[PDB]
Formats: sequence, C-alpha cells, structure tokens
Amino acid sequence: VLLESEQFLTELTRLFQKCRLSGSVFITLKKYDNKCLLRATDGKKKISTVVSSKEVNKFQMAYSNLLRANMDGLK
Amino acid sequence: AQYQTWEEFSRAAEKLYLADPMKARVVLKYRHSDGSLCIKVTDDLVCLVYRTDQAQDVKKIEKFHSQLMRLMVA
Amino acid sequence: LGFPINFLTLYVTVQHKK
Amino acid sequence: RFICIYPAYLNNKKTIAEGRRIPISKAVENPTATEIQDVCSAVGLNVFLEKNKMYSREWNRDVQYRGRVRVQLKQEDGSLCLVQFPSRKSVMLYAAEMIPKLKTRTQ
Amino acid sequence: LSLEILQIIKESQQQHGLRHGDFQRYRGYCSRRQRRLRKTLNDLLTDNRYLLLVLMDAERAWSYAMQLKQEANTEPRKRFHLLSRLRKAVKHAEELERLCESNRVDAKTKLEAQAYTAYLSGMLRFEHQEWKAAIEAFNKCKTIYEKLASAFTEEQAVLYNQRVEEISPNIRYCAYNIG
Amino acid sequence: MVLADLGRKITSALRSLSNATIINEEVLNAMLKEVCTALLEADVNIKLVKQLRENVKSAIDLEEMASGLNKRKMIQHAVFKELVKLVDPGVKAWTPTKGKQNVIMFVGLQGSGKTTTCSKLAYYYQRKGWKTCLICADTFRAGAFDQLKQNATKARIPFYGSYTEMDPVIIASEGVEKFKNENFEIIIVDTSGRHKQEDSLFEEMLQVANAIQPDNIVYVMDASIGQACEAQAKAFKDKVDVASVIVTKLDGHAKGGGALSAVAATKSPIIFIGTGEHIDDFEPFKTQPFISKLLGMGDIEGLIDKVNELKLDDNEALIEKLKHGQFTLRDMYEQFQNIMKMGPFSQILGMIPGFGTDFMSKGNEQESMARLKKLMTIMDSMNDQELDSTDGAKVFSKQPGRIQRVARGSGVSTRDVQELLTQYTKFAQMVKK
RNA sequence: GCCGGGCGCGGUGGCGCGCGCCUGUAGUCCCAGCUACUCGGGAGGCUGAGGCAGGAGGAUCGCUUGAGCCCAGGAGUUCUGGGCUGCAGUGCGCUAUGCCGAUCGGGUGUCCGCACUAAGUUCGGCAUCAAUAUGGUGACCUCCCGGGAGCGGGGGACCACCAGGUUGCCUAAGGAGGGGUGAACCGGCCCAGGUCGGAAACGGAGCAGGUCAAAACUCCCGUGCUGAUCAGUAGUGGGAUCGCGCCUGUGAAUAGCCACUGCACUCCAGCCUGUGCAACAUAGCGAGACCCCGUCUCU
Repeated sequence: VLLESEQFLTELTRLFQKCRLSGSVFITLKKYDNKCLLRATDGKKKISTVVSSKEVNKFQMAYSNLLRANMDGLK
Repeated sequence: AQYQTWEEFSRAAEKLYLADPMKARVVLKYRHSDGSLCIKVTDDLVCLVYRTDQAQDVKKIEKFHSQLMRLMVA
Repeated sequence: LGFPINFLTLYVTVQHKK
Repeated sequence: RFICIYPAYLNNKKTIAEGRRIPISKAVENPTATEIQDVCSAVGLNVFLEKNKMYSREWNRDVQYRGRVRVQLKQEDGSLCLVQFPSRKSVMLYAAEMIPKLKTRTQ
Repeated sequence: LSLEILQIIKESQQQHGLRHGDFQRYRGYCSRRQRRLRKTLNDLLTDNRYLLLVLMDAERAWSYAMQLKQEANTEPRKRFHLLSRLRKAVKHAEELERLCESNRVDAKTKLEAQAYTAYLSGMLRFEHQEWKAAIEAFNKCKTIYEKLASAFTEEQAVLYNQRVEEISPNIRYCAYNIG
Repeated sequence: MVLADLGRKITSALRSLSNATIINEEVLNAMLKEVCTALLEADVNIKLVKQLRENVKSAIDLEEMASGLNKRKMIQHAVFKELVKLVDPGVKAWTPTKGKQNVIMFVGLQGSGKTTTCSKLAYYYQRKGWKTCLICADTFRAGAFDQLKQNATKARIPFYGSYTEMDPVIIASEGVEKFKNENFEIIIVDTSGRHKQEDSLFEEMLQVANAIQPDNIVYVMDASIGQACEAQAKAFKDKVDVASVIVTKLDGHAKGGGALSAVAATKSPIIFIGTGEHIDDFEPFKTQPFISKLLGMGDIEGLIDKVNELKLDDNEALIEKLKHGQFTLRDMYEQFQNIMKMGPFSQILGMIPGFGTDFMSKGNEQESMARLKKLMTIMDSMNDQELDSTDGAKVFSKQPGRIQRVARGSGVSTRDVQELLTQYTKFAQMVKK
C-alpha cells in the first residue's frame, strides 16, 4: 500500500527517530512498473511511496534534507 | 555480499538495478536507539548490503535514494 | 669712677679695724 | 749691767740649740719669766722683770713663752750681792730647782 | 747520661757575643737559656739537662766577672765584685763537678767537669794574683785537656788543643812572677 | 685762729645759717659779727676785715639775687667767695721752663723754715717731673748744711756747698757751673740766715742776685708771725718784682690766717704754704682749698682724695681684682703706699666707727711710725698661695705650727700674726654681710 | 486456491493469540472469540500460485567448540621460555698512557705553643757580700780655756757614711758603678729677705732660692737565679688523606670497553578459576530461508 509523497517523508522521519536508541533503518529504491518506488522499514513496520517527474522536485530536496540531518552517528 | 565502502556498493547497487529496473528493490532501516543505518538492495535472489553508524553517511544515502528515484521516474 | 673708688676706699678702712 | 735669764734657758722641753742652758735633769717643764723672777726676788736677789722682751730663738709668740728677767750679781764696787751666787749658771740652777715648788705649780 | 762541656761552652760563647767579646749579651743568653731549661724541667739525676743547667749557672757568673774586668779597668770598686762573681763561678763549677761524679754519667764528662773546674779555679787564683796556686790549676787544666785530646782523633782533639793554646799565655804570666 | 680754730669758728658761723627758720637782716648781722670775731682771732688785719665784711653784707643784703639758689646757699656763697679774695683771688702757678734753665733764689729770715723749705721745693720739682740741684750759698751756718745735705740724701738730689773754702758769690757761680753741664733744669739757691729784714736779708740778696739773672726769687716767711707778714711782703715786692712768697708752719701758732691775709693783700704772689713737717708737706699754695677748709665746707676730706691723680685712672686695675675677689694682701701695700704719699684727712678714721681714744691722731700718728705698721714682713714670709688660699686663716687653723714659723720668719710674735689673720676675716665677713 | 517466514519468551489443558528481534519480491482496512475441541468473518488483486526437496553465491542465522589469539581476576615447586637478571668458570682482542720518572717504591715536607737551631718579637718576677790601711765629713756624747753677747781657742768618746785603695773559712750574683727625690719640722753646703743677739763690727739659727762623693729613700745599667704572652718567622724529625712540595727507586706496566659458556633464584606464561572470545584468518555442527529450479497441489 502506497502513501502520499508528503506523508511518506513524515513516517520516514519517524522511523529514523524510533531507531536511534538501538535499531536500523532500511531504505530501498527501484523503478516502478515513469516513476520509482521508494520503501523503508525498521524491520517490522514498513512504509512505501512512488515518486514521479510531477513530484521529484519538492520530494528530492525534502528527501535530501531528511537523509542528511538524520544520519548523524558517523565519525 | 556486504560492502565496506559506500563507493563500491554504490555502483554495485546501481549496476544491479540497471540490469533489471523492475524486480530490483531497495530498503532502508534506521534504529535510532542503536545508532546505525543499513541499506540493502535485492533482486530476491541477489542481495547487496551496507551497514553504518557514521553520520557522514546519511547524506551519501539520502542522495542514492534521490538518485534511484530519478531513474524510476524518467 | 669717683663713686666705687671712693666707696671701696671708704668700705675698706671701716672694715679693717687696725 | 744686770744679767739676762730667758725662760728658754730653763726649759726642759727645749734642745740645746733651742736655748737650754742647764742639764735636762735639772731643767723644768715650762718656766715662765714671772716664776723665775718670783723665786729670785725671794732669796734676796736684786731683780726686775722685762715682761715684753722676747728670746731670739723662740719661734712662738704667746705669753707663757715670753718675757725676760734681770738680776744683779755684783755690786758697783765688785762684791757679789750674794756669795752663793757667783755665776749666772748659779742662778739658772737655783731657779730651775725652786720653781717646781711654787705653790702655783704644786696646786 | 752525657755532657760535652768544652764543646758546649765554645759554641754558646761564639754565637752570642764572645766573637766580639760582648759578655753582657752572652751572659744574658746564659740567663735566658737557664730559664728555658728550668721551665722545661720544672734526686741526683734523671735527664742530662740538670748538668746543662748548673753549667749555665757557672757560665753566667763567669761571663759577668769578665764583663766586670773590662769595666774595673777604670772602676776599681767593680774589681771587688769581679772577684765575687768569679768565686761564685767556681762554687757552681764545684757543684757541677759534684753532680758529674754520680755513676749514671760517663767518665768523659767527669773529665770535662774537673777540667772546667780547674779552668775557673785557675782564673780566680790568677785574679787574686796567687801565682803558684793559679799555675797549679792551669797545669791541672792543661794536663786533663791533654788527656782528653789523646783519646780522640786529631780532628776531635782540635778543640782541646786550641784551649790549651788559649790558656798557655796565662800559664806563662804566672811563671814570670814566681821566678 | 689756726686751720682748726678759725675753721671751727668760721664753720660754726656758717652752720647756724643752715638751720634758719627765716633769714633776715638781723640774723645776717650776727652771723657776720661771728665771722668778724673769727678772723680777728686769726690776726687778719682789722681794716682788712672791715672792708671784707661790708663787701659780704652788701652782697648779702642789697643785691639779694638768689637765682635758683636758696637764701642760705647764696649767703654761704657770699661768705665763701669773699674769703678766697681775702687770701688772694686765685692760684699763682710756678712757671716751668722749656729747654734747660730755671734759676730760683731763696730768701728767708733765720726762724722761718727756709732751710726745710728749700728741700721741700726740691721734692716738688721731682713731683712736677724735672731735675733740681741744691746750691747751698749760705756759708756760715753749718747746721744749715747738715740738715740740708741729710734731706738731699734721703731723696735723690745733688747738693753742692762743701767745706768753707770760698765766699758765697763765688760758690754760687761755681755751683751753677758744676750743675750746668749736669742738667741745670732748676737750680734752688738760698741766701744765708740773717737776723731781720732791715738791710740784712735784702741788702745781701741783690749782691747774690747780680751774678745770676734770677727767674723767680722766693721768700720763705713764717706764718707764726701773723700780720707782720705784710710789712715783710711790702718790702720785698718793691725791691724785687719777681718775688713770690712761701708761708710756712701753718700748724702751731694762731696767726696763720692773718699771715695769709696779709701777704695776699700786697699782691706779692704767694707760691707755696707749708702744711707741716714731712717732706711732702709743702703744698703749691692750695689757697682755694685752704680757704674752703677755713669757712667750711669741711669737707676737705673728699677734696684731697677726689682731686688726686691715682683716683680716676688708677681706681680701675686695683678695683677689678678687688671686685672679683683676689684677696687684699695685694691691696694692703698699694693702699698703704699709693696713699703712703700721705694727704692728711679727718675722715682717715671715719670708716671705722670707734669713739674711744684719740681723738688727737686725727691726725697722723700712724704715719709717724717710720713704716706703716708691721704687716709687710709677715706677708713676705707667707708663701704666695698661703695668701691665695680662699681662706688663708683656715690654713693657720688646720696646721697650727704655721702661725709659729711665719711669726719667726717675719720677726713678729704669734700674737701680732694672729691679729693680721683675723683682720683678714674681718674685712671678709663684713663685705659678705 | 493464493496474497510472509523464522527464532526466543508468555497466560495456558490447548492454540490460534500476545510480545520482542532479524529478514524475504510483499501489504491494507474494519469487526469479534469458536470452544473442550482446537478454529474467526468480510473488502482488494489474480492463473498464477501454495508446500517441500536441491543448489551456486551466501545476500544467512544460530549453537558450539576448535584454530588463532587469549578474555576477567588471582596463591603460586620447577622441568620451557621471558623481566631485573642471579651465580660459576675463562680470559681474547683492541686502545690509550707509561724511566718528559706511570701501577708498584722509599724517604721527607706542608697547620702545627712536640723535638733541634737562627734571628728571638716582646714582658715579668726575685736578688745583688764582707774584712781592712788611711784620708773626708756629718751628727752626737764628755770635758778643759777665754768672754759682758752672738761667740771664739783647745783634749777626748762614739755613732754615720763617704774616698781612691787592700783583701776574705765569703757568693748562684757580689760592678770601691750611674741617675733622681733630699719635700710641709728631721742630709749637708752657700744662704738674699726677715729674725735673734750685738753701740758698731759681725756673728747664730735659718726660710725663699741655688748647690752636693759623704742622712735616708728610690730608680738605672751591669749580674745571677727564676718565668716567659706569642711566635701572620726560617732551616732539620713527627702527625688524617699522601693531595699539593722536593730528592731518588727496584722496575717496565697500567688503565678502559667486553666476550664466550653452563644453570637459574624472585616474578611470569605452560598454573588456577569463572562470562575466554567476537568473528580480526577462519572451524565443526545445526538450520531458518529468499533467488533459480525439482516434486506435489488448485476454483
């Protein structure tokens, strides 16, 4: 079941937040069939969405910000 | 197989997606409480895996996604 | 001068009984 | 011409050079010209007292220590006045002996 | 115990005056030395310093009498004192010849003491002009000094020989008065 | 009468006036009658008195001018100033000489003390400060020679007369030459002793005068004779214009005052009087003083004192060692000699209060003893510091045989030595207290 | 007919069911208990799918032990090695400095109030005789003579010292020596002044002052005896190292660096104990399970 582009980004932000203490986030990207499917899960809970040319712009920047700010633990 | 550097895994993954942009799928799992990320790209027969706990990586990934999301939509 | 000289001369003669 | 008798002559307290003329054994304590005259006049000797004369060898100036006595030995003709008194020594001695008897001294 | 009289006197004498005849200085030297000696020392004997001490006593008197004769040259009242010192010098010399007859002193020293005593004895009698008695003492002195001289080499005997040469004029004078 | 009797009578006359409850013609006339009677007993010639009285009376009544003076003082001033006239207004100096020449010729009746007054005028000229020689031109009288040479050997003055070889005129002329190479500063030469003034004194004199041009001729006239002085003076004045007179024996007989009055009348200059005997008793006609003594004043006891020479200058160098406290042993002699020159005064015994005996030595019986009492010689026979001790008497207490040895050394007894000692402490305590 | 699976734990007779974790190409919604056994219903899509076998990668996990390496903590004999190295034996080779006096060798010197000696600096203490011939004096004592005093003339006795000399049963030293004081009442002499006596002349005592071999006292040299402060002093022996000093000696070396060898104390691993181990190279073993395919199954 697909989620609206925006909603997707909120659930995702949430996944990361829940997995900080101790867990893992998985995000996968594949051509949908022009669109591309995007899925993410923490092991149990699973979220997905489809991003098109109609929406790549608003989405990339948002998605970009999400990944950058939430992957902090590294050296 | 799992990879030790984002460099390899990237093309490895991108190439794999390329050779079948329809079966391939990419998942991401973040556990805040443990402080680690984990990207995996499968074909349901082939499986690539990257694990990290370095923040320096979240961007490298958010990018990868944003990259894969482009192919899927062109 | 006339006073002492004359008065000492006087005072001496009286005091010295001989 | 009478002769001279100074108390120094009869003083047992005086040495020779001080004027003593008779042996200490016969000399007297402190004869006074007065006493000398008083004993001489009382023997029949003609004598007079020269109260103020002073003996040349007498440093002292007091009274008990001065005066002179004069006695007549011979008489103008030559005869001694009293046979028992030839010389002066004779009188000196006679005096030296009689003064320690004067009542005024035995007192 | 040992004491070499003639050598001692001859070296004391020459070092402190008698080179020029200054009997004052040398007598003084004898006096001071006698001070040191008694000070250090202060039953017959123990050491040989006692013998040195009495000799200094005889030396003092002797030197004095000699100073005196240079003086009585003009002051005959001193000649009386001269003869007294000299008679004293002999007294200490006899007293010395008395100490060296103790049997812990060698016979060489016995010889010196009786030769010294003879020398001074010679001098006193020579000053009293007792020509026979004096010449007896001078020959006695000469005889003993000659006895000492033979028992030693000529080098050791030099001192003794010059001393008999020394008293030979004295011997000569006595003779021409008993002629 | 004499100095003392006219002095008292005159003094008494003066005195009543001082105690005056009012001064009136009457009182005047009686005080002037007492001083009239006074001069007449001194033999002052009665015409002389008369004249002088109405001089005083007129001065003292008609011209009664007391300008800032009391009536009494201006009376005293009258009776004073007129007596100084009566004995010659003022003092008649003898003239000293410059260069080397004064020839003075003595004349004198035998009886006056010419002979003694010659040597007394010798004494003066050694006081005045010249050398004077004696030509003894009187020849016969050889007692005159005797005394006059004796008087000359006592003082220091050459005397020339020798044994009777030559006549007077020639032993003058040879006397002047004998002392003209020896300084002829003054010669004193006397004519001899003649009986009277009647062609005996003067008839000779101007024979002696003609040899030596006389520079003053002095006539020694005896006060005793009183108012015969005038008949003498007359005669000498006339014959000799360069006469002076010397009036001798003022002591003695009561004609002294009228001896003075009478000569002073002539105008023959009185040059000296004799006050008595000793060599220094020859005063330079002090007639100002004498007449003061007469009226009195008296007084005359400060007068000789203050007037004298060692009194302004030489009442200093003694007078400091006095005032510091250098004892008196060094003042005894000075005061006994510096005054030894003697000038007689009543007050000599005024300091020492003691009414008892004389009384008459008022006077000089102290002077008469040859020296001035036996004090010098015990002074010499002390050691200098025995005196200089702050109490020399203390020294003769503590050691007793000092008073014997010093008595014997000086030649006194211990009694008279003891008198000096306590006398020193007597001057001391007196001054302290 | 289909549209997840596994592992662990749990109520429980029992399982659906519940929870957590990982992962597969894979999910969504709504409502509720059947029921004594043992299993819910409905929606959306579809001939492709479900179950199991097998298999390369091994994406894939677990368990377990093994390699390899040793986790955590800790007494401790030594076979084995190590930490500091202990102990034993043996001495090579090299190098430098060596009678311009080295290890070895003798003697002595240096700061020295412990020996000797020079010149002693410089200060002291205690002492320094009598017999005699004669002359000198001073004092005293006893007389004779003259005389009016001061006093003068003459006979002796004694004491004191001095003098140039003569000598002694005398001395450790005994100079016939030098100077000073000799003063207020105690040396003598000359004594101004004063003083006493005196006709005078002069004399007597005698102060001040001056003077002396000759009253006493004291100091000085000379002299002996008796002591020496302290010897930044010189030359000869002694004393802590011999260092610095000097003279010479038999003799010809000495110093330094190390090497090899055996055994090992004490501690340590091989010891003891328990959660020794993740997966750094990789083990044994078991297995979930996709991907491909085998087999069975279907409105």
